[PDB]
Amino acid sequence: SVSSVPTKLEVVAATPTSLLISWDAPAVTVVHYVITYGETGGNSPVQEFTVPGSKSTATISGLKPGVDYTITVYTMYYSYSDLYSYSSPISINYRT
Amino acid sequence: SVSSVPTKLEVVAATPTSLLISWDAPAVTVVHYVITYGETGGNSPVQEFTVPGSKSTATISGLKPGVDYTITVYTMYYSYSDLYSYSSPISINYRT
Amino acid sequence: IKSLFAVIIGGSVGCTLRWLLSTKFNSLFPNLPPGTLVVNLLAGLIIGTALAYFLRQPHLDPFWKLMITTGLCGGLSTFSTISVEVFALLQAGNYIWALTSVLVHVIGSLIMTALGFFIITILF
Amino acid sequence: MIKSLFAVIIGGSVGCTLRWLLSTKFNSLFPNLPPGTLVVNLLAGLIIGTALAYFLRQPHLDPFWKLMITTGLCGGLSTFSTISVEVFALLQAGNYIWALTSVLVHVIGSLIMTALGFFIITILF
Ligand SMILES: CCCCCCCCCCO[C@@H]1O[C@H](CO)[C@@H](O[C@H]2O[C@H](CO)[C@@H](O)[C@H](O)[C@H]2O)[C@H](O)[C@H]1O
Ligand SMILES: CCCCCCCCCCO[C@@H]1O[C@H](CO)[C@@H](O[C@H]2O[C@H](CO)[C@@H](O)[C@H](O)[C@H]2O)[C@H](O)[C@H]1O
Ligand SMILES: CCCCCCCCCCO[C@@H]1O[C@H](CO)[C@@H](O[C@H]2O[C@H](CO)[C@@H](O)[C@H](O)[C@H]2O)[C@H](O)[C@H]1O
Ligand SMILES: [F-]
Ligand SMILES: [F-]
Ligand code: NA
Repeated sequence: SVSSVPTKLEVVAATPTSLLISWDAPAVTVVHYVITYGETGGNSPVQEFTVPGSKSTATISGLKPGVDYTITVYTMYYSYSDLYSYSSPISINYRT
Repeated sequence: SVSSVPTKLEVVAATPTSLLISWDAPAVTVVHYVITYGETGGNSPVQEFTVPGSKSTATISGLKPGVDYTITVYTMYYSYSDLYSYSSPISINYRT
Repeated sequence: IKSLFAVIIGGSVGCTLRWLLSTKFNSLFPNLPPGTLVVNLLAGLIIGTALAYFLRQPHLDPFWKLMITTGLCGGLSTFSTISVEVFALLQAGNYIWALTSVLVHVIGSLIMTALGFFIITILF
Repeated sequence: MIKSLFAVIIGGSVGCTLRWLLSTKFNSLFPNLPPGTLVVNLLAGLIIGTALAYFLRQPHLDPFWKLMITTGLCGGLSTFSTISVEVFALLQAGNYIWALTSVLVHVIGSLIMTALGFFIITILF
């Protein structure tokens, strides 16, 4: 009925070794967002961390200059039917 | 299971034309007590009034001197099964 | 056993209503899901009117009032669903709507109980 | 949505039946805060808390079973209308202290049980 996936995931600001990302919250009670990031085309462990449900931006630090990263965001959310479950991800690529 | 009828109904104080009655509350949520009184002799109309559930005494005024009265007390009470219903009465006689 | 059928028939009707209304409307306003609210306001109203009505009709069969109160109102209303909605809001750091949801449910349900009771007592 | 209806009815009827038995058994024992009605709400709070944690970890569990446990069992077992009428009666009886206390014990108690069920299962897994 209602999507629990965030929309308009984008890099709003960048340095050679960090990215500020933002997204629009979905119309459900999000308890927290899970941000994942890793070097595109594999060959590097994907890392993840959470941000609280109220926040809709996040900083990713400690990246390497001139490298393509795959960045994804999903929610851990409350709905009536499923109680707590995890949304599908929304995903972008970005080269530092 | 639990009696909704008051106990130890008694005249605690009296004048020729009034009675102070008291009773012990039953172990249920009493919303109000209904006091009735009338002349024991013959067919004088029985009168009644309510007292709030928190009170366990009542004054009956405007009686006649030297006349036997029948006095009764019942509850309008909340229980789980019956919601609001009326208890059986407890009853005493007293001569002004 | 006759009493058990009252609880089951009433309860199943109430639970079914709560399911339909909640799955229909809860997603419309996630901070205070209105399906869950409406079922509690509605049960508050129904039991308020039952309170007043059954006082005035002392001889009504215990089967019907068991079906309406423990069954219908009991099935229709919910506390566990409020508890989990509020818990989620608390985990989400949304304290304002956690508190508001509790207050709107409690005060709202009591107002509806009062309204049902007093409409029927003012009607008699 | 007929298989789903049976989940709600089977779960709901079990819950409603439990609430009826527990309430008629124990409510008259302490009329200021009827403990049958409290226990069923604390118990449903606990169950749905554990469901919250458990379902998250088992995303592929049939929607029939979680509909039976949440909307059915917990929904039937718990009650708001019965609290509403108990409190209303206390308010009419001029017993404001226990009217307020009953509301607080039900709300805070149910939330504590939801938290406890959730955290026991998350601390377990
Ligand atoms: C401006 C126009 C309004 C409409 C007119 C209606 C007036 C009479 C009916 C409403 O009465 C209210 O509710 C109770 C009756 O339903 C009354 O309590 C009385 O009756 C109760 C039992 O019915 C007892 O518990 C109480 O002790 C006793 O005071 C109470 O005082 C009064 O507020
Ligand atoms: C009212 C009656 C009492 C009933 C009992 C209710 C129990 C409340 C459970 C709250 O759960 C916690 O809530 C925190 C805040 O809501 C969350 O912190 C999250 O959000 C915070 C800020 O939003 C961050 O600082 C944390 O690091 C982050 O984990 C945390 O995960 C979560 O487990
Ligand atoms: C939390 C917010 C939402 C709340 C919803 C509204 C619920 C309020 C119910 C009020 O009911 C009244 O309670 C009074 C007692 O509290 C009763 O007075 C009775 O008792 C009084 C003293 O206890 C006497 O002064 C009165 O005359 C006597 O009628 C009165 O009859 C009754 O109708
Ligand atoms: F609950
Ligand atoms: F309610
Ligand atoms: Na219920």
